[PDB]
Amino acid sequence: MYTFVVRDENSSVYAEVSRLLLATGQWKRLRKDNPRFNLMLGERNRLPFGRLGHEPGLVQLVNYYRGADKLCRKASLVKLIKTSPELSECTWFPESYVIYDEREVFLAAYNRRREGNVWIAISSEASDFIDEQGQVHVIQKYLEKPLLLEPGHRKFDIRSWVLVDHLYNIYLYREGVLRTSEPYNSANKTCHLTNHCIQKGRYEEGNEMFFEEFNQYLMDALNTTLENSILLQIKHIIRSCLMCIEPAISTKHLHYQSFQLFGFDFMVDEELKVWLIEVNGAPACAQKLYAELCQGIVDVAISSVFPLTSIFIKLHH
Amino acid sequence: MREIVHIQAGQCGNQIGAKFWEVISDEHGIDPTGSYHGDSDLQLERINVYYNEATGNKYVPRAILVDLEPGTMDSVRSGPFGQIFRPDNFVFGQSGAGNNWAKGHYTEGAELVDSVLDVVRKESESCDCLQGFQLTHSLGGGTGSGMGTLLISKIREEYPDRIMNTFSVMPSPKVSDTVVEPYNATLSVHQLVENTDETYCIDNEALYDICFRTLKLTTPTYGDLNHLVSATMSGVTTCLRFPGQLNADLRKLAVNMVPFPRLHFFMPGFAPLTSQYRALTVPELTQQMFDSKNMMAACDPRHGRYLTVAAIFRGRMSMKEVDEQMLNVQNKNSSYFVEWIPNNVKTAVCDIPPRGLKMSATFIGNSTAIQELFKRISEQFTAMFRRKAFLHWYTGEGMDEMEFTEAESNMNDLVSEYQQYQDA
Amino acid sequence: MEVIELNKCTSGQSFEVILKPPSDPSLEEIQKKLEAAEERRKYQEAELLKHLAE
Amino acid sequence: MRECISIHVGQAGVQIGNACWELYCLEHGIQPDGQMPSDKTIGGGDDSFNTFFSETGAGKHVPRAVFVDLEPTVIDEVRTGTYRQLFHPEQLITGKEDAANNYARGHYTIGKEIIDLVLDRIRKLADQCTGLQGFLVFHSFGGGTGSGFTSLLMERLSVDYGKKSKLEFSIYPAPQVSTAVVEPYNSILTTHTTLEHSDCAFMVDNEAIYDICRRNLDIERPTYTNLNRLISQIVSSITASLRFDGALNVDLTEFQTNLVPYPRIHFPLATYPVISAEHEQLSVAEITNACFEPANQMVKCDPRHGKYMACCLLYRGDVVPKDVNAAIATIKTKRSIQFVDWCPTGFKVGINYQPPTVVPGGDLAKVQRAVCMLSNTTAIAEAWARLDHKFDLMYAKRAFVHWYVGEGMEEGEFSEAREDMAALEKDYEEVGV
Ligand SMILES: COc1cc([C@@H]2c3cc4c(cc3[C@@H](Sc3ncccn3)[C@H]3COC(=O)[C@H]23)OCO4)cc(OC)c1OC
Ligand SMILES: Nc1nc2c(ncn2[C@@H]2O[C@H](COP(=O)(O)OP(=O)(O)OP(=O)(O)O)[C@@H](O)[C@H]2O)c(=O)[nH]1
Ligand SMILES: Nc1ncnc2c1ncn2[C@@H]1O[C@H](COP(=O)(O)OP(=O)(O)CP(=O)(O)O)[C@@H](O)[C@H]1O
Ligand SMILES: Nc1nc2c(ncn2[C@@H]2O[C@H](COP(=O)(O)OP(=O)(O)O)[C@@H](O)[C@H]2O)c(=O)[nH]1
Ligand SMILES: [Mg+2]
Ligand SMILES: [Mg+2]
Repeated sequence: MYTFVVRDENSSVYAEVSRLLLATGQWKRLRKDNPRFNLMLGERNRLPFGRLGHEPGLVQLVNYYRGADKLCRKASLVKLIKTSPELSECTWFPESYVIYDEREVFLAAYNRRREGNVWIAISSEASDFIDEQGQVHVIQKYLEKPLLLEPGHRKFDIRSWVLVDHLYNIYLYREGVLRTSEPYNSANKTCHLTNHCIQKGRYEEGNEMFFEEFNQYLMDALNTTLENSILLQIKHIIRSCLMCIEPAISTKHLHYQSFQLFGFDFMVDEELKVWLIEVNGAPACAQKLYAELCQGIVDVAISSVFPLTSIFIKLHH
Repeated sequence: MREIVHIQAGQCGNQIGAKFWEVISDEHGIDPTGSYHGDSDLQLERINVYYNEATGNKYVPRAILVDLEPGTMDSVRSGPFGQIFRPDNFVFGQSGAGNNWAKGHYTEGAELVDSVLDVVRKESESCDCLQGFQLTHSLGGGTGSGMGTLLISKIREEYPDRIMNTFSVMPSPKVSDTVVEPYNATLSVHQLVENTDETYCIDNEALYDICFRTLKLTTPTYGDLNHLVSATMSGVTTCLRFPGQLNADLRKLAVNMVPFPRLHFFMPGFAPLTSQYRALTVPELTQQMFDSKNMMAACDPRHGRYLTVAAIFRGRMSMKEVDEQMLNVQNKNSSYFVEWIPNNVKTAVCDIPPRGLKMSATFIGNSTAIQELFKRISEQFTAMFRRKAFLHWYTGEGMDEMEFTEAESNMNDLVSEYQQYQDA
Repeated sequence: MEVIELNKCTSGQSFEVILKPPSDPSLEEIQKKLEAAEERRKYQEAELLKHLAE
Repeated sequence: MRECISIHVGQAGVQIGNACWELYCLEHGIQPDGQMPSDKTIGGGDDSFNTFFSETGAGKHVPRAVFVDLEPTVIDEVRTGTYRQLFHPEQLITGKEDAANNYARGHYTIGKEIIDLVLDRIRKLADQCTGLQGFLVFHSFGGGTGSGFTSLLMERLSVDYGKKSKLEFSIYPAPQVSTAVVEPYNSILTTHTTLEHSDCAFMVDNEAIYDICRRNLDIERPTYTNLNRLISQIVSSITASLRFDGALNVDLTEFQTNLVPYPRIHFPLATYPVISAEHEQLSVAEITNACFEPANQMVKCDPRHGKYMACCLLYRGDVVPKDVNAAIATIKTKRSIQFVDWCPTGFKVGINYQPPTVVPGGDLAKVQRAVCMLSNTTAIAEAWARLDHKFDLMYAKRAFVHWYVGEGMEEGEFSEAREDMAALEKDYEEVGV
């Protein structure tokens, strides 16, 4: 019998994970703030990592890697890619500048692009909407030439779910999701945002396309496959981002152990080239997928430390 | 601090005290004459705690025997290890106390108490550093109950900075001698709440049950109960009598077991319950020890929450197994341990086992379930008091119903406090 | 890079390797506090002994 | 010369001191009798070893130390132990009653009754000193004597020896390796009262020691001895500089200068090979990298998630500057050693060539070289957090508080102390992120 605690009541994912842990008859939820737990499904904010790994005779596992924020906050991601030798200055991340600072450079660039240049924080004249707003932000090259789902002239984004267990094995869930946009207009402005939120169901149920239909669409309209045209680059980008920060978040020799489920967000342009948009640390899931993914989280991330065809692609050992 | 001073008051008190001196005199290699005859040095390293060294090796239990009737103490002088006791230290009246709290506390006991305190001074003054006192008594009769608590007060007046410790036998209808027992108990619980630092609650009910429905003894005698008692007393006094990691004192125990001044009423448990050629396994000892069927109170710990716990493991075993099993009991049933006292279960190991046993485990709990014991008594008390029954025996000794009323209230309060912390 | 301040000795070496440049009370008072605790202890003892005498 | 008086308060300290001094004697070649065949300067010598050991006409080298506990036992062992002849009666001072794991009892009640006596004995030692650098104080955080008397002594030492420096070697409470239930309280209290009387404190978490003793030395249930021996080694490493020829940390003052940025941020994290005798020799690189393995630390923390403000490397054995530097580079590239923006990122290195000694029959293997790293990471604050949190759990219900109020203390001290710890945690959070 293993004991666990729950400290993010909003996590749909780990709500489900706790439900199945209970449903196995060998796990028992304790009250939050009980120290003597095997597994923590902690909070997204100010998680007390400094307190794991000191319960005598208790192996302790937590569902968040400490330090990954550097990849899951926008400005932090830009700083990370730019100043990492493993990530050059790369070809899969849209040109980016952080401003509150890297103001000048931004302008410099704009100029070089205003000599015959759309950006996002979406406009084309350097104007800012940041100073008349809130926090730190980042000016990013807007992808003006996206690959459009043509029986609708639509925008989309791909979302992939990536699990990192305690051994820093990187697994890609075989099922990703396409969040699909009203047609596109290179002049004006909701469609441009593929966010379901904004979106709210014509072509796709809840403006969501799964991988089978995307594969048939590329096969039938473009004579390629999802794997060849896009998934080789998704797996490359994931491996790069994650193997990059490994020396700084690995719990290999730590007094406690970490796993974590990430949601990578990619855009494809019309040359079938994948670009990293954002890494999300506390992702949701496609509802049809909630069942499968959560079980895999118990299969490869929890019961691997607490013992009781594969839905994951091993990107890492 | 070092030396303990031991006091036996009343029938039950002198019976369990005499057994305790037999048991630990055996453990320490002291024959009935006071001569050491044991192998290990471990037996004599802390013998100063319970024995005063005298003349040719002779060791004398630092014990004071007290009663208002000469019977049980004659019985003691006569029996096994009967003459290990300093003959001066027998202090006894002739009247008796008639299972009457008022008599032991206010009238007959008051005559005898000064001669007791005399012997107490003589022993305390011959000590390098007196830790405090340990008293054995029942709460249901008259001498032990009332005179014992009176002594507790007297001694505290004279040694307010020392530790008061009692093994107090709680009465139960299952094993009763008189109907007034609830009164007597409620009166001394009152005193104990105020004037002891640690009272081990030995409930006759549990000893009965464990004799009947576990040792499977259909007709238990007071000796059957008292062997459970002497086993427990050896157990919980071990780390005070033997060298080791946690050299224990009475104060540190108190400091480590009593989060709040009044809640100082402990539940002892013991494994293996005897009455044994196969030694058990650490896992066994451990789980037996934490089960209710091994508690010497009557309360089920699964009904409340452990505030503090101390376990002692005696014999030759793996400390690795001991730590694993202890953390397994907690981590598994982490619901029954309060979260506002971190790391509240401590464990000690001593190599010397009790007699007859090769491996053994004793356990001391400040658990909120003790409220059950107190509640039981409160009820019994009320029943009678509500109709002012059998009160004449006490009123005719100068007492007033108000005293009783106060006592009841106090015990009721105790229960409340305990509950308060069960919901925290 | 920069290795500086190398002291060599028959029993040791010592040195500094830089990698990147930057960017009371009173006996009295105490005694007092101590004596205040002492007297506080005494008050409670008094209360006790009084209660005990009652 | 520049002598260092060492005071050992409480069981932990006394017992640890025993170990340390034994090692010391083995390391310097002093025999239990006090004789050091090597000393050709009989009855004297301004040599380095004399910073810790004085000398008699008969050629006895005596530890400049004071062992103090409020209970006869333990010190009594010393008094009747293998090295008993080394020490002098007055140096060992015992009381009659412990502090029942209560700071109050030790700091106030029982302390006031012995403080002056101890202080006197120290003076005796100070008078035999021509240039006292200061004091090295070894104690527990959870014990009553170890917390209370220590705190008092500190205050007083800061009064009777003001300009002298005081360094600490403290034992952080770990649930395992025994622990009262109130150690958290006692710990915070003593820290509050000592914070400004100590210039550098080396905290050692028994949890960490235990683990190492279990893992790297395969001991199922480590004993205080097992642990203390390891600890002593580490202490030696830190204390060698003052007992041997060298140029790093040869004065108690240096420690602060090189490790303590602001007065309160004065708790360096220490990391030390720990092998069983059963033979793969390790390399400067290898050992230096371990200095960055979190499992080899005396306090369990994740430095990576925290920033550095100072780092000294103290090697012992066959080690040459080059190898060191090389290693550093490599490590720099591989591991993450982020510093605060206002600190230089260099590593201050020292080497005593005198190779490490082992206690015969001990569990540590004799080794050809070793390193003790000393860093200032904001990460050490984690160990404060843990303590603070436990303290809070108990204090919110006032659990056990009566035991302290009954000894003279006021609930306020608790709060004042806690707040001080709250302040400390912030200071760290600042210098850090
Ligand atoms: C003879 O009775 C015993 C008494 C005790 C108590 C006690 C009770 C507790 C507790 C801890 C302690 C520790 S304190 C300590 N201080 C510094 C370092 C390590 N430890 C003991 C030391 O000396 C004692 O008297 C204490 O956590 C909750 O309840 C323990 C025993 O075994 C476990 C006993 O044997 C059954
Ligand atoms: N590492 C190590 N820790 C010890 C040793 N002795 C005690 N401890 C630890 O010290 C803490 C208790 O402090 P002690 O030094 O034993 O107590 P003390 O200062 O004598 O205080 P009192 O006995 O209450 O007067 C506990 O956390 C134990 O883990 C030791 O020899 N080595
Ligand atoms: N450089 C760029 N070029 C084109 N579109 C971009 C873009 N950066 C962001 N977007 C668009 O912005 C939308 C919102 O995603 P974005 O990453 O900017 O905020 P977000 O945090 O809400 C994503 P999520 O909800 O998945 O975490 C994406 O669906 C994408 O269509
Ligand atoms: N366990 C145990 N309980 C006893 C013994 N003798 C009496 N009792 C219980 O103690 C109470 C009677 O008190 P007793 O000791 O005879 O009276 P006293 O001489 O006036 O103090 C009743 O609750 C009895 O059940 C005994 O030897 N062992
Ligand atoms: Mg009777
Ligand atoms: Mg002690």
